[PDB]
Amino acid sequence: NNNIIKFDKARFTVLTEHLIRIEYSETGEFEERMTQMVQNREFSEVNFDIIEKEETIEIITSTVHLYYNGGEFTNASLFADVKFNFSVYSNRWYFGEKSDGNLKGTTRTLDMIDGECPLEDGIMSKNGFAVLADKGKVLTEVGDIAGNSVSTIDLYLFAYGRDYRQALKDFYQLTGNTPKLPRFALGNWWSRYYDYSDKSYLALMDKFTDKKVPLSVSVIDMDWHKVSEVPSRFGSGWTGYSWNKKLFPNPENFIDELHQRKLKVTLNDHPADGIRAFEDPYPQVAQTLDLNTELEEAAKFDFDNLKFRKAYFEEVHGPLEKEGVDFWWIDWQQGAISKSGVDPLWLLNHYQYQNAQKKHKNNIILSRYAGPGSHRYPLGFSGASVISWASLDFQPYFTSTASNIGYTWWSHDIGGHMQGYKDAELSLRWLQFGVFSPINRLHSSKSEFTSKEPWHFDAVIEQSMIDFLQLRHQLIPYLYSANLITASEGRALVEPLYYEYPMEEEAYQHRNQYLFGEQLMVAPITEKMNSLLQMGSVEVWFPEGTWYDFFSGQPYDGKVSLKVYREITEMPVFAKAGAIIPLDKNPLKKEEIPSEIIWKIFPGADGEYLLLEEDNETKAEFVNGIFTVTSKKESSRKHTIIYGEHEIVSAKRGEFSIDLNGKEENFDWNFSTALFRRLDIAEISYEQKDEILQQLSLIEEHEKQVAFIKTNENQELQNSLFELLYSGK
Amino acid sequence: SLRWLQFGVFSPINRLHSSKSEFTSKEPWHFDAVIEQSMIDFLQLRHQLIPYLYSANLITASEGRALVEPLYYEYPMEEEAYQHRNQYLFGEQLMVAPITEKMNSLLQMGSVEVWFPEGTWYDFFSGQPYDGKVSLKVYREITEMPVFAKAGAIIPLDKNPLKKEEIPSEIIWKIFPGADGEYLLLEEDNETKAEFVNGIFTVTSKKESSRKHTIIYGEHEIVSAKRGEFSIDLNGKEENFDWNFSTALFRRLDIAEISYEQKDEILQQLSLIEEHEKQVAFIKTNENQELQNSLFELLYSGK
Amino acid sequence: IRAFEDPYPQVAQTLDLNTELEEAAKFDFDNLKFRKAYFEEVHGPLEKEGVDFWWIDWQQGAISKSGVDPLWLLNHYQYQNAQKKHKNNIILSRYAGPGSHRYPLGFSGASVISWASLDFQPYFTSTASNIGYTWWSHDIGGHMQGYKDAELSLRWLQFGVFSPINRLHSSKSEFTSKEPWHFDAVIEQSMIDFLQLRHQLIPYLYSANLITASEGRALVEPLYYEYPMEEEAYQHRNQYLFGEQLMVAPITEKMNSLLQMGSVEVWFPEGTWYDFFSGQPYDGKVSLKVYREITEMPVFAKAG
Ligand SMILES: *[C@]1(O[C@@H]2[C@@H](O)[C@@H](O)O[C@H](CO)[C@H]2O)O[C@H](CO)[C@@H](O)[C@H](O[C@H]2O[C@H](CO)[C@@H](O)[C@H](O)[C@H]2O)[C@H]1O
Ligand SMILES: *[C@]1(O[C@@H]2[C@@H](O)[C@@H](O)O[C@H](CO)[C@H]2O)O[C@H](CO)[C@@H](O)[C@H](O[C@H]2O[C@H](CO)[C@@H](O)[C@H](O)[C@H]2O)[C@H]1O
Ligand SMILES: *[C@]1(O[C@@H]2[C@@H](O)[C@@H](O)O[C@H](CO)[C@H]2O)O[C@H](CO)[C@@H](O)[C@H](O[C@H]2O[C@H](CO)[C@@H](O)[C@H](O)[C@H]2O)[C@H]1O
Repeated sequence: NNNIIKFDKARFTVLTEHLIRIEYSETGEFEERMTQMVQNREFSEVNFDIIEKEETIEIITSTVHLYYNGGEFTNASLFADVKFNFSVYSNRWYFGEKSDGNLKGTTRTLDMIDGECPLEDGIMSKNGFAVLADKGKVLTEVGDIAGNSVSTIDLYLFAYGRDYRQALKDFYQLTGNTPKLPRFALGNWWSRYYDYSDKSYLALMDKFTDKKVPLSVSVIDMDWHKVSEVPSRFGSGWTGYSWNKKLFPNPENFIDELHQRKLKVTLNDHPADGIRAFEDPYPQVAQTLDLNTELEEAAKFDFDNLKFRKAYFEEVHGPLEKEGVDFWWIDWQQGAISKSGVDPLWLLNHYQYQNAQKKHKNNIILSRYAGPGSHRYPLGFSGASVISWASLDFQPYFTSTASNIGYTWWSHDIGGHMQGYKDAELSLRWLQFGVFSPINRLHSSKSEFTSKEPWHFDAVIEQSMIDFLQLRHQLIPYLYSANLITASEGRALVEPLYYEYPMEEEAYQHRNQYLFGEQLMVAPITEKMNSLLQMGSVEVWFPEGTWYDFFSGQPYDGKVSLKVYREITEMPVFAKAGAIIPLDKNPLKKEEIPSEIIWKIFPGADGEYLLLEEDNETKAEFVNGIFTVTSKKESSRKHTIIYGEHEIVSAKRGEFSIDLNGKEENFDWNFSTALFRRLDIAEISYEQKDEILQQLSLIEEHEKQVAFIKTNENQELQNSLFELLYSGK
Repeated sequence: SLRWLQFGVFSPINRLHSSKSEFTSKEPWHFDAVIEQSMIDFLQLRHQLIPYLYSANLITASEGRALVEPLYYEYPMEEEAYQHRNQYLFGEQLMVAPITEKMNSLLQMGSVEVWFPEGTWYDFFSGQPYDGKVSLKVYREITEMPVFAKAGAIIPLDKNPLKKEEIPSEIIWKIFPGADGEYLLLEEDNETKAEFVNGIFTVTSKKESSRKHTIIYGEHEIVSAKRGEFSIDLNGKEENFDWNFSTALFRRLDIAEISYEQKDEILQQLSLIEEHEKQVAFIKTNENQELQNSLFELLYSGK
Repeated sequence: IRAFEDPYPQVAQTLDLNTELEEAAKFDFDNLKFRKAYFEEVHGPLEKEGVDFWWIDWQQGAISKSGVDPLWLLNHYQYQNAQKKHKNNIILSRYAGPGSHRYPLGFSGASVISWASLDFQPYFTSTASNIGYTWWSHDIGGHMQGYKDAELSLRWLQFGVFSPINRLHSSKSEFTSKEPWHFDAVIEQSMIDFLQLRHQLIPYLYSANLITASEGRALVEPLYYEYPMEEEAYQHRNQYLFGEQLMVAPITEKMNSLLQMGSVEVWFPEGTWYDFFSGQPYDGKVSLKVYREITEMPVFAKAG
């Protein structure tokens, strides 16, 4: 109440020094209930100043002057000056107007998108302020829609400057934290829009095992249910709740077989045509909803309706869950229309996520983005992207930017969904990105030609895809720990560079570069390789410090912007001196938590990593060359230590300390080996290869080696050779 | 026309000539004020070089050494001495790399790939330094010619090139710091030896004369119109030319027909970034490939 | 006027601001007391130090309580206030809608430095006479961004000299000074020649100025003012009358390097015309492409 100020028909709540709620009420009553967006307005007390006159009020915090001159809210009556100098004259908010600087957020879907699409604003701005309008309905205490707010205007002014992480934390305090994901969500998912039988689906799952590809999730797409068998008088077979008995004669037994293989099972649900008279559950639903069965009255989709929702969860989903379905893929594409004015997609995500908690702890959905606050209902499902280099090139930027509206669990169709064109290299680059994305779900539309099975491709592509898919399971400990940090501390797994480096202009100029947890920096390659080099490339910004390629140990002295080149089988991922990354030593081994962890240490600085698990916390410390591992609880877990290049300790039990000061710090990576490899794969003249190898071996002074490559007629070859020289300086 | 005259001035004979056209006169004042002034400057330079040329002439006649030598006369075992067709030695003290291609309009500069042999080299005109051995693309405005001298080079010049007199009444001794050197000025009726040994410059002649000697050590005139034989210690005198990275960088960016936003960013980043390797990494990202090469020349000279 | 400013103590006293909370005197040109404090206590001391007139450089939008554009409030009240200390005083400010010609001079602002911007500007300038706004001052040579071309700078200055106002200006770049001696000796000498010509034209300009004020005739007229029934008077966008004695066809395209000359298609009305500079004659009526070296500008005068 000390942090609440009324003036004329407005109410101002100073939630933090940098977050002010702004309300208008014609009725003099202001809204206390939660909304679709807002779950909590309880914040600790803060200091601020007021200048209140007859006709005007000014609220003053450490970061903003908010002015209200009375009357209806207009661009003239309600406005704010930030106490920052990030811009020369973009430091003022005017009610109902847009200002420059917004770093954007996300959008509902990538359905039908070939490359870039427009995004909605987020809460982050380079100029230090953003306004988030609450246009949603009020909730009841139990979380049903209650109707219109009595605050007919309800806004949140964010004035955090470039303290982006704190803005996001306080956003999560206002809108509710992201829930914890279950560990199974972080493994590889198999999905394909393909009319598998029980037999061919299990045969494929057993082929994954034979091929050494680990999976956590078995998606079954819409051909699980009747499609062509639906009489046309009912409409299409898009919506379905009845097994196709030719393909799945015993569904519970088939799901039992996936459960024996330690897979979680989800089915595609297209809800929009509801429960029509041909469906297996229709007799029960018709009885519950008092439908006219002799006129074959449909139970039309109506998620505003309590009785419909109950029948949907209990009598439609319920029997399928009893057969063993673990969680729901809500695949909604039929618009934003409802009686209530609430988006049916929001109603589905809110009510289905809540219903999923009844049968499994920390359960998920898979569904499209439903607006600010819908991060409460993971996972995000971006949908039917066009298969193209342009779509891949948009996706890292899309994924990191989404953290700016707190939606940090986007699952993209890895390799793209539909249409587009075949290029095995595009498929491989997309999988590299997916492995370093929130969720790694392989999926494809209905084409005989778009399977994401590694063995679809040639032996080189296949082996690389298998390697990356195994790496995803090696990363599950790191991902799961980051997941618990999202849930408990409001930190995104994927951060734009500018979260960590807000004052570095280069942190705003590398759209596809991101931080992946706290220990890794990713620069995916999203452009087709230069055939003369047989290598793809990306311009990488290296912050201040010593950086190592995560895979090769190639070093880079920051701060620098440097074009980096990789073969199609290799991905630019970097770790700082002192980085500690845990890996599952046994990624193929079915076990709910790893029996063995590899501690991968990057020499040259102190470091620390906290491994959060379901029932433990394990701290790895690297201080003055001493590596120490301690846990809250004891276990039989065996620890492996890799210090730079070399395995130091193999499968050691319990807590321990070891001195690595007397151990080889340097990786093997060396200029001459790397130079020989780049020249050898290049589709260039042998006389050019001979001369470059000879001259770069003979010329001793680094500045003269660089002068020699500066004369090369191949401009991209110059850049590739320059990367090696820079790493070898 | 201007590039051709630059070459002619550093060729065996500088004879302006043209066929029967009302439009092909080689008079400097045929052209605009910029071209005219540059042509006049080069034509005066030719007469400043007559002492050096005449001495080389007597060396051709008496010792069978050409004034103009291919690089491979001096550097027969260096493959790069066979790969710079238009580069040559001009007497024993100067190495010439004429520009013979129309300028890049985006840079407002012409260029030539120069092979610098082992040693420290200076632009004869600007004092811009180059560490050999290296092959390096060099850029010059249309009024400037790539001519280079080694540390220790001594070049005599006529101080009064316009003055009608059968032999110069005044010689400028132009000394390039950083090494010992020597030059023998052969004339019709004299020989004058200039020696630069452990920072001591000595001038002696076979016969005495009223000739007045001027000494330019790098940048600075040390002695003005001094008669007779003499010695002077230059160890306590400023060795360094004025030429500097920042002034040269500003000039190249300023004449360039490129975006002002690119000029602003290059000047700001190259001033801010302290480590030479990171200044080179910054220019390596430039979308203008020839601008990269021009900036790289400045960075290489400023290393 | 924020709390760090030299005039803030006086403004705070006049407007009863809370100085211990560092309350800003926010810009509010709807407010009589704010306007008075702005003219008397903010501008006033600077005028006492010798400032002759105000460059109002407003780019922060059209929002006010009253629904009056703050730019209109600034131009109306500042032009009126400028008359207090000097006779026939001016401002320099952006266009504020029909009638704002009452508050000269016009300030067109932050043009991109390009051939495209120069090529628009003569047309822009003459067309403005159609809403009576006849004193546009453009940044001569362009304001910001864009690209370097000494010939573009020289052609822009040629136009400026035959425009309502010849104000050299440039944004914050070490590389965009409009000083003639920034350029080579040929460009420098031509720029100096054109800048001296502007002062030679001041008698003609000042006389035209009094004709604008007393008879409502623009200095710069589209061709179709004089030749309303000639279709060619609507087909030469950048050609204009400059007072009553001169017709201008600026060159606004980079020269053809094979000719070492720029060009413009000129419509010559009925009559005998002379190049103002060379005396080259032209028999009207004809449309004729004319060529000039970068140092020369197409300006024409009739017999008599
Ligand atoms: C794609 O699906 C179409 C079908 O609509 C139908 O026409 O058969 C086609 C094959 O011959 C098939 O390509 O296009 C539609 C319209 O854009 C999308 O709605 C489909 O995506 C969604 O549904 C799929 C099936 O459940 C699912 O795999 C996707 O993840 C959904 O986004 C798309 O596959
Ligand atoms: C050039 O001379 C021709 C003349 O032959 C004659 O036809 O008049 C022409 C002008 O309308 C003129 O261009 O071509 C010939 C044939 O190739 C050359 O022999 C001339 O060069 C020589 O003679 C010139 C006159 O003495 C002299 O200046 C040159 O140095 C000579 O090589 C050439 O000018
Ligand atoms: C230009 O000014 C920007 C500044 O805003 C700041 O970012 O510094 C830059 C240089 O590093 C500089 O280029 O761009 C802005 C935004 O478009 C304009 O508002 C500026 O023009 C106005 O202000 C100038 C300074 O008073 C003035 O010279 C112009 O006449 C004004 O239009 C522009 O220069």
